[PDB]
Amino acid sequence: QHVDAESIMTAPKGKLFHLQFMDGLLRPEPSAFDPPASGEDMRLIYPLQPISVARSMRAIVNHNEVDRPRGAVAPSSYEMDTGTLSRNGDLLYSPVANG
Amino acid sequence: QHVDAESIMTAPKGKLFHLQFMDGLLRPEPSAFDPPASGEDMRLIYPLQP
Amino acid sequence: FVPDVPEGYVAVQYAHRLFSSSLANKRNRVTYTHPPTGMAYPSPTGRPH
Repeated sequence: QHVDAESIMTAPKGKLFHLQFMDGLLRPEPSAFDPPASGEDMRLIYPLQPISVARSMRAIVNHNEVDRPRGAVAPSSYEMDTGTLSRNGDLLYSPVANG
Repeated sequence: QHVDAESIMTAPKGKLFHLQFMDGLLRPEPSAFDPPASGEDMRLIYPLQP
Repeated sequence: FVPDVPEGYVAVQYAHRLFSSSLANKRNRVTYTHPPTGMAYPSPTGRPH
């Protein structure tokens, strides 16, 4: 999908645009001997705020040259602390320390 | 084409083998995230001269 | 019969961490890193005992 700047500029307030974005982290690298292509990708519309607020993980792949890919994101520890059920019935995280 | 070591060892002198060789200089580089493949290329017969 | 391990060999506990993807001569070989030397060995051949 694409959003014209014309619609960004002329839509009534209350319209809900749906912008798409590439995570180009896993984009393939060009072959070392392939001739350059003409042309240039451009982006005109940008977020004002962080977009990946739902993102638990990212780039679950190995990289050959490096230990972890740049921009790789591990899950937070909180997703994995089963914790306990308190006597009240409220869920609790595991204690950070004894006592 | 391939040449068996068996034929290298058992052919009469005067036979003219035709060995092939790769110039792997222009071989493509693997993608950075592609998982490793199993297996290993090996060469058994070599030139003695350029 | 249980073959004895030869005198030069080095004990190494298997662990997932010892094996990795790595570049080596335009291939993504399953490199092994020797825990003592720290050396990486993409080919199964030429590895330390």
